[PDB]
Amino acid sequence: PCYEAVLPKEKLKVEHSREYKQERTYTRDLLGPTVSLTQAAFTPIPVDT
Amino acid sequence: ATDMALALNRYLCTAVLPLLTRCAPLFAGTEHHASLIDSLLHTVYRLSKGCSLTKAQRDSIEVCLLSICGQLRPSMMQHLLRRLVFDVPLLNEHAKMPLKLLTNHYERCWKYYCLPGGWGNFGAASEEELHLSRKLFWGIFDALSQKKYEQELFKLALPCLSAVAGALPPDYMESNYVSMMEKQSSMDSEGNFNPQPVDTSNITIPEKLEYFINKYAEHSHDKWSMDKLANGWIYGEIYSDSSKVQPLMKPYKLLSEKEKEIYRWPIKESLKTMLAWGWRIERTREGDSMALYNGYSPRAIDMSNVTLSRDLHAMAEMMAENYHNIWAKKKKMELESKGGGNHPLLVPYDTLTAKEKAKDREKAQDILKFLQINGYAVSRGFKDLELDTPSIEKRFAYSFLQQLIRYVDEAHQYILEFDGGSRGKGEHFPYEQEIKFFAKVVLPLIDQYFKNHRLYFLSAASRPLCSGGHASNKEKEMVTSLFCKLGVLVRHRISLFGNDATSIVNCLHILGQTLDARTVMKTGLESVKSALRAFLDNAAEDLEKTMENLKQGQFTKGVTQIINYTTVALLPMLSSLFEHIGQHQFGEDLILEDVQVSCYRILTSLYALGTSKSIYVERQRSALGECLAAFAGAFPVAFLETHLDKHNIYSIYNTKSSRERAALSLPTNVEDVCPNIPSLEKLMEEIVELAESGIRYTQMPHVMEVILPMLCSYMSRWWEHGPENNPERAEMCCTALNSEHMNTLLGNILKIIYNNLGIDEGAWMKRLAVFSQPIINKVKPQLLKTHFLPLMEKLKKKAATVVSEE
Amino acid sequence: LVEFSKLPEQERNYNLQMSLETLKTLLALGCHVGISDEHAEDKVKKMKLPKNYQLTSGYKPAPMDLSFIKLTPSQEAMVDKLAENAHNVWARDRIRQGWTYGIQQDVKNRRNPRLVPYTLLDDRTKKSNKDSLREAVRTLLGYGYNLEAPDQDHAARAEVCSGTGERFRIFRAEKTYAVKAGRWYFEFETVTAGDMRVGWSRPGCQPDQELGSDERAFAFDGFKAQRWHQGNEHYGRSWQAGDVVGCMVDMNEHTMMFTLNGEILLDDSGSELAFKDFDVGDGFIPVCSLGVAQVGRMNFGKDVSTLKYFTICGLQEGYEPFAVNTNRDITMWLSKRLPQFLQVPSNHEHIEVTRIDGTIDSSPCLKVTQKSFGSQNSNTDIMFYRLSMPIECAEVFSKRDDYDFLMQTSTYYYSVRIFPGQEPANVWVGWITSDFHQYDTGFDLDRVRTVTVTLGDEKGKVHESIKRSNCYMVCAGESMSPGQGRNNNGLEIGCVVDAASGLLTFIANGKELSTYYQVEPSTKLFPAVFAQATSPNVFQFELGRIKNVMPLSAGLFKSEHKNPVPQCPPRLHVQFLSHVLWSRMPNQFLKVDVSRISERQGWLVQCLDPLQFMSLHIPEENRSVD
Ligand SMILES: Nc1ncnc2c1ncn2[C@@H]1O[C@H](COP(=O)(O)OP(=O)(O)OP(=O)(O)O)[C@@H](O)[C@H]1O
Repeated sequence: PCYEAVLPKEKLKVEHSREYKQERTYTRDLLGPTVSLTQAAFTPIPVDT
Repeated sequence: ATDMALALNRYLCTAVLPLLTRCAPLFAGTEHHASLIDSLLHTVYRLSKGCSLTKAQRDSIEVCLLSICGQLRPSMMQHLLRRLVFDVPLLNEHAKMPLKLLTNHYERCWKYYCLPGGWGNFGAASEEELHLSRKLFWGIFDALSQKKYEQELFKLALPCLSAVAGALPPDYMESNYVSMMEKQSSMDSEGNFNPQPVDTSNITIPEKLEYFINKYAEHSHDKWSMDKLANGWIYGEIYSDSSKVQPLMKPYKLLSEKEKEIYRWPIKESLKTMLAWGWRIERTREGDSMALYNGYSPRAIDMSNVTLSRDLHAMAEMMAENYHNIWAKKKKMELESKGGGNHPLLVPYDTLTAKEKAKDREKAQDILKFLQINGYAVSRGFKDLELDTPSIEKRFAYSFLQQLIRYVDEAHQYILEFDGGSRGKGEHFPYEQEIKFFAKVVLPLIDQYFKNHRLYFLSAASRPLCSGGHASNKEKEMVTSLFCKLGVLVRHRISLFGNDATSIVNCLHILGQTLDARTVMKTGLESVKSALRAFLDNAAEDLEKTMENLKQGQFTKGVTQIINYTTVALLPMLSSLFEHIGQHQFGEDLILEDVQVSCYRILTSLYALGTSKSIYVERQRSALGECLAAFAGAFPVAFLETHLDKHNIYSIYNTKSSRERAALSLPTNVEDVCPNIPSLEKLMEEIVELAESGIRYTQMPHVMEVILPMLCSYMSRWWEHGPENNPERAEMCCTALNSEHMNTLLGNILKIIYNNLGIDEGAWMKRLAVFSQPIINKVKPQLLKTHFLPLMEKLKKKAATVVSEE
Repeated sequence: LVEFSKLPEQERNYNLQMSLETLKTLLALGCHVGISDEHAEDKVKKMKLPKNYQLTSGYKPAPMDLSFIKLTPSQEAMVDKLAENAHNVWARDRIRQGWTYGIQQDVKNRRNPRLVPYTLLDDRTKKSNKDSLREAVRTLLGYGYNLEAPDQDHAARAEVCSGTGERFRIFRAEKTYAVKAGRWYFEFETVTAGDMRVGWSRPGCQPDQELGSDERAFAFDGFKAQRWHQGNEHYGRSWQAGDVVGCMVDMNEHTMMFTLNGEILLDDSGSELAFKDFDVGDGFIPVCSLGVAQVGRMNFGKDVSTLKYFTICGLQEGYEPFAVNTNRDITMWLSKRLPQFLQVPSNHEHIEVTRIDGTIDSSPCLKVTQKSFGSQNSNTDIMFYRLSMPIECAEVFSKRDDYDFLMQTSTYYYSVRIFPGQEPANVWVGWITSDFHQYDTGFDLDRVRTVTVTLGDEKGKVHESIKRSNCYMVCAGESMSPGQGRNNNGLEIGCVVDAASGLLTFIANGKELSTYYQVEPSTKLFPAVFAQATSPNVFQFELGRIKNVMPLSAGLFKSEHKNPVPQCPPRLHVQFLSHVLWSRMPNQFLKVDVSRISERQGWLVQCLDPLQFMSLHIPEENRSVD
């Protein structure tokens, strides 16, 4: 089931796929570029010993 | 001495060089003519060095060189800087213009070196310019230390050393990887230019490269055949020069092995030169390997469009310079065999401009391009064995401070010996050149270096200088040690130094403003910690000696010496140091336990001297005022509010306990630690009694000269610990200080100055207004409006009158 | 609580080794280990514990005196780091065994909630393992071995992790709102504090250039307390989260001012003018620029009561809100994130396109070269070129050369000549569709977007399988399977498209390449070349024809459908992928109501109000705009 992919701290929401939606113009959040989701994929790389 | 040489020198220095000097601003954006600019600069400098030139000719050359170098980009003058690095440390008569040029260049382009990014369009240093600058700095420093004192030479040398030190980044790691097989041909002790080609005798080309040798020989032969068919040389069934017929347009296969060496020899020499430098040439296997597996028409590979990276381009530049050096050595040998003469091209590859460099550059780029296109890759064979970067010994400031500390310690021994033997036969002590080098170089160098790099040493895990900086803990420890050594050296020697005493006190001022007490006391050498503690103790002892001498006086030597030493050195040093400590909140870090009791003695002596009713201290009451204000701002215990000091976690009475408190000379009573200093309530009672009694300034001036600045600084320090600022954990606050205290004191100040506006004007009003500037800002703005009412009243009504005031 | 004998020897060996690689990690991260004295180890006494700490079996609990050992913060950070490393080791081991992350734990499906990065690891378990490790390392530290943790080295990551083509986004008013004269005011609220700029921009301002880097913009940068028109100068102070920057422009006096929470910002001098001498120059429009993970809000003062500090500063000085006398919201234009193909400008810095007319012995050509090659500041990055008109495949697929065959054929040809000295491995030749928008600095044929639609019967047997992509191209280097110098003759890749069957084939130097593509009916293919320039001359489109194949013009132009003579009409030009474009934010959006109904019903998404826009379609480029 698709709910099992929620990260432990986050909560599941259904939201817009895009950043901008129907709002008042002066209250609309203009967003810059976003950081890449590095925590999305957990690849455990240890220190080579 | 030939007539042609003299006339040519006259022509140049009279018509050509002044013209270039006037057209100097056109030399600004000429970034695409580096070879031409280098040729011009090196020719002008090599002309400036000479014996057939008059003073006017030398002056014209100096003006032209300075004007052009002031407009050129920093990257264009690297080769000139190399010649300067070799020639300047001699410190001859011919070095004065070089020193001036270096001073101007580094002063202008310090950002190009110091900042991690540098000038935006110009860029940053290539680490080779940084190594060159560090080498120049140390060469000049050592040569000046050895050199006998000369006025003009030293006056020109100090700015150059200071500018280079300021331009170099303080944390510049010395790259232990020195320039590998750097060419010495350009740089020679005798003469200007001695061609020294790279040795190729013992280098053997690997059998792996024989295929490349054969292929490049075929390419060279095919291109030659194209050129011969182009100028019209007909195929040579037999040679005939008149009919323009050449037998050598047959294919390379039909060329003979004895003949093939004419083409393979330059290729072999080039490959031997490349291998001799340690470069590795290695095959990319797939392409050339399958090239192995699988009526003359001239058709050669066209490598015009194929490009090279920057690293391989520098490779090609080195190879072209080596080709020029080989040809220059051969031609020099030919000219020497002829017995005389001089070819115009017997100059360094740097001095050569683009048109001459074109052929050698074409040769080197051609061989490298063929290597790339065949698949072979060229790279530096050498790899740095170990980075050795975190080791702060390589850091430039580390060695600079080590040398500065060594020179200060030596000077300390020197003045100690002179004090021991001043009345002996040796009126001129042996160490005259050394002491004069110290006084005239080391102190101003420290002064300007710690002006320039203040933030770097103060930088810690805190914000300041976030871009690049953060001097090491050992570096800060050496800063503190240098400050302590300078203080102990200046103690009681203002008479000996005289004019120098100003230099030492300025150095101490700026070093104290650059001290990092927190980090030094937390992680630092016990010797340095004890040195700082002893410096504070010595200041306390000298202040106490001055205090007792004031009472013992009234008759006017040691008395005059100690009084003038106090007034000249001790008050400024203490003022600056305590101001720095208060600004950086270091008092909690360093002023504890024995340091705190020494500061208690300092405070008692300062108050006694300031309040003393003596004509001797009347002239110096002000400086005591600034010193006492700085101490009030720095000292971490609320001394005025002595009834509740048990809440102060930083207090001797709460930390060092009764046994050790009695072992030290302490009253055991917080009300008795400073008996002669009234409490804050008593001080405010005095202040409210004044400005209503109507006292004049000269009636009793110590209040508004010394006591009031203390009150302002004490308010400023101890108001943010107040209970109005701490409704949380109230009555555990160390102070009962309040904004009502703040505005009451400010209003009393206004009333005092307003009563005194009519007569007794002086400048103490502006002094005290400066002291009250920090007490104004923390006052609430809402009351500050309608609190400026007296301010605007008496800024015009009593200020603007017949009498001049403020 | 068992002696090693009966205790699982696998568990005890795991303990011994994990301690062995634990010291190995200690030395690997850079810690210096030194024994002061073996007798220093001996002197400190081991506790023998009473029966409460004493276990049952007899493996006597013997802790050494750890009361007096305290660690420096570098050593404590080392403890944290090696605990993180141990977590990574364990997670990698379980992943190799086959365990995956799940929001709950399921042993049957091999799913664990703990398989997450150490930063996300739960505090209780992470601190328990951390303190066990801390006690373990403290034992050795008190065993006479001082462990000098290497000094922490600060690294600046610049907090940039965005898409490879975007480092900032620029928002501005529409060009038509440019103010030539008057006194104007607007506000910019900074939800975050970081890489952000705000000010006034001329209409020609570019969306991919930093604000104030060039003359087109006058901006204030409160991240570093700077002002930017042509370069940067120190000005003002830095904002914080929630601050408001009021921007004032006065075209009459040609001045600009900035206020931070009402207070006027001033430069190194006492001047209140950020910029004081500029021409009117087609007016100015409000503009802002936001970096990675930056959030802003721009208020043009359509409702004056919503301006935070206009009354405090700006009102009494005669400045008007930018939207003081407007009835509808100001149209907002923001930098386009998706690159588009557009004609190479005649004033482009690097790319030059030359049109060569076809002679009797030569076909028409379009040569792509480099202006800035062989000089400094020359961009060495892959450029994506295409031809402005597509070839459309047949809408239904059927299941001296001959003039009749040439007339009846639906096969078209073009060529690309990679010039001598240009690396074939850096040149890709083939076809693209209008859906291609993938600007990547590193382009390889293996990362082209692709999919396969597999249609089967009711049983499940696959009866058809369709491969779909937007990039049908080959590499000149691999097509030149034999490696040579390429300067003997310039390399010439021929692209052949049979539109009646949707078949794409390639020719190396007269030899047909093994790479071929099959496309769906009605597919529109643009001739395309992707090239990284290693030469002043890059490549050459050639519009000629080969035997039994029509030229490109015949397929492109209906009026030339039957003309075998190759043609290069002026309508056909060379376009390149670029980011210099703006996107128009819609004035109104769809109203979507989303709400969690219940744990059983799920998440309701509701949209009922119709909303429409009028789309203008460009037939050439197979694209549409608002
Ligand atoms: N606190 C502990 N420290 C060290 N080893 C432990 C600890 N607790 C249990 N062990 C040992 O670890 C093993 C099982 O615990 P562990 O957390 O390693 O399981 P796992 O199989 O890796 O986990 P999972 O199913 O979550 O992937 C046993 O050998 C047990 O003795």
